[PDB]
Amino acid sequence: VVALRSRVIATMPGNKGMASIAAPAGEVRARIGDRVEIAAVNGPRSVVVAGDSDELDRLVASCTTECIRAKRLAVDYASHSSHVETIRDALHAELGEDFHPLPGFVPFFSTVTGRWTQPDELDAGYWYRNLRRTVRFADAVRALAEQGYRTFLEVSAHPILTAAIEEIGDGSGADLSAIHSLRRGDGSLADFGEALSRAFAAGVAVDWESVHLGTGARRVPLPTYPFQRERVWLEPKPVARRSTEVDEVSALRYRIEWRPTGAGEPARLDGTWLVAKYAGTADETSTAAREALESAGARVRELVVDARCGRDELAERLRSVGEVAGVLSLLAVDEAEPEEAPLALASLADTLSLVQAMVSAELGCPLWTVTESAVATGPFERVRNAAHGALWGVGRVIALENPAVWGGLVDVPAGSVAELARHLAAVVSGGAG
Amino acid sequence: ASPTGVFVGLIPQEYGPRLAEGGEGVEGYLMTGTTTSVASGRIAYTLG
Amino acid sequence: EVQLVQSGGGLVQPGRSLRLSCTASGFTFGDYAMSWVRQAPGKGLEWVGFIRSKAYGGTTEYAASVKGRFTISRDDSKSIAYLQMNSLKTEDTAVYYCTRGGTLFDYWGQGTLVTVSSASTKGPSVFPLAPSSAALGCLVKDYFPEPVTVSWNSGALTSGVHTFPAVLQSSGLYSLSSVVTVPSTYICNVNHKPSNTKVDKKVEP
Repeated sequence: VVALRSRVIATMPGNKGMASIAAPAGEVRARIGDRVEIAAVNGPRSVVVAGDSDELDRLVASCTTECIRAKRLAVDYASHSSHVETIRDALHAELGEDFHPLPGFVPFFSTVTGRWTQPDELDAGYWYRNLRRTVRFADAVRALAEQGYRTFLEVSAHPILTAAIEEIGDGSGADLSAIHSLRRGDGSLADFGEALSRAFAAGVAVDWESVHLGTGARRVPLPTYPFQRERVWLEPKPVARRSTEVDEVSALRYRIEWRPTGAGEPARLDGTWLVAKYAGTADETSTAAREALESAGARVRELVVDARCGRDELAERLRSVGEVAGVLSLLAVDEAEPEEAPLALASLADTLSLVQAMVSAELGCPLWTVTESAVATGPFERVRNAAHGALWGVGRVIALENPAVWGGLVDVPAGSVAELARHLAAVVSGGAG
Repeated sequence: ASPTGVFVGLIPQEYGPRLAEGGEGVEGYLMTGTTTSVASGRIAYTLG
Repeated sequence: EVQLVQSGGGLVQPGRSLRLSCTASGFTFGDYAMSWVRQAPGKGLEWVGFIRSKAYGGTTEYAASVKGRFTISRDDSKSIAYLQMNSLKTEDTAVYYCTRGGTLFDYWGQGTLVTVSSASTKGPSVFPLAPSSAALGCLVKDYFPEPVTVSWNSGALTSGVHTFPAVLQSSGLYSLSSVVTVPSTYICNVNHKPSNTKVDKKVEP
């Protein structure tokens, strides 16, 4: 069909040609004239035109000033018109002598009718009607959308019509997909694979069990689906007799339930972060905290503070180093209560002196106090030292005096320093609050 | 001590007091009561 | 699995030499005694012959109809059974099978359609069947060989369509008479594949 059609049609050139523009059907159907007619609406903003020479070329020139698809077809010829209708033998029946019309099968889509129809003038006189009537391709694309069709694959070597299939959805509420065909200039399997990819992306069902048969590939362990987890927990109605224990009075006591919070948002720190502590014993706590402190972006500086060494000593030391982005008080780690007095805890005094030294050092950086099971998120053990919570006590007050100087407290388990390395960098720099 | 399967089909439902709060006399047996698990093993235990 | 896959059918004129190969994969070829059972189109099976196992002597027993004409062989190192069909006549148009047992036919293979006809490849002589006053049909007389396929309304009507199995004349040609039954103006397109001659038929009383 195509060979004989093209063969005979090779004589009409010199009289009429073809053009394909993406102008809206309104203006061109208004300004067409002198043996010029629209060969195929391929969208509300796309119309192929079949008109005589010296006016079809001027149609392209007008659309170049309309800043719209304007290409003089080098394959220009006669179709959808009368210059080809006269051949009621070669261009009407000789092309297709044998034909076997198919039944329902998978719904195809004819256009010269504007709807899905499989007549006997498809296998036989479809070209009779093609070189006679228009194509009304847009009407059939609307019918495709009406019959549930949205991804359009352009069987070609360059997008000219999927480009126009996207002006189908530039004014239609059913915005439809139009996988970008191999670009003008693309002719290799690298670009075909890039198309198969965007076909899958757009929604085209790809039988991937066909692309990988000649490859002789193997299946290897890959990560499973990352379920994006909500917190869908149903708290029971009769929890311990639907109350704390035995019934309820009109008054209501509050309680502290440590809720799993964020470890903070890790920001690359700067300046220095002082690991302020004692010097009595060697501390693996320091080596574990610092390994994520200079890796936090700052540098690590020790500040050996002694029991009531002075409300000022730490101040001039902090001024000696210079600007600090915050300090890590590791003086309240693995430290017994002096059995003389719980509130005479060596650390509490040094924490207070350090706080007021930063206040007097005009440094303005948030102080963090690492404590060793001073408190507990959950009763799984016994509070290692009730005196240590004293710091926590005054800690909850320090922020109400100096929000800039007080960062907070970071409780860590008794003995283990892994939690420091795992979280301190994010915790001290955390925007969680 | 004979090979004799017991295949009971039940539904969890809710019988006693919520195990978290336990009970007064039914404290260690509340679990052994509200479990379709032992609703086939209890039978295979009594008969052997 | 055992699979006795065959090969070697085709079209010849009476008095030719044709080869029938039986590829045996799945069993020890040398233990069984392969046999070749003929089934002329649409009648009962007739046993052509069988070669004994190499360990059973290898004596080949043939029919009375094909003694002195056909000879059967076997090879283990190449693991193929042979029906060597020499001096064929019109009777050999048939679906020859290869079973894996002289007295106990087993796998049977698939079915090698061998045809011995004196005809040549010509398209159909599509002759319509006008209704009496009813059903509407159309002949396909004088075509050769089989394949053949006939639709109605070009594969649109499938209910009531009866494509009568083909028929051999004494001239070596074939004749299908495909007929639909529906009260009415219908079309029948016959496509003789070997010659690619698609003829179409419009019928009225």
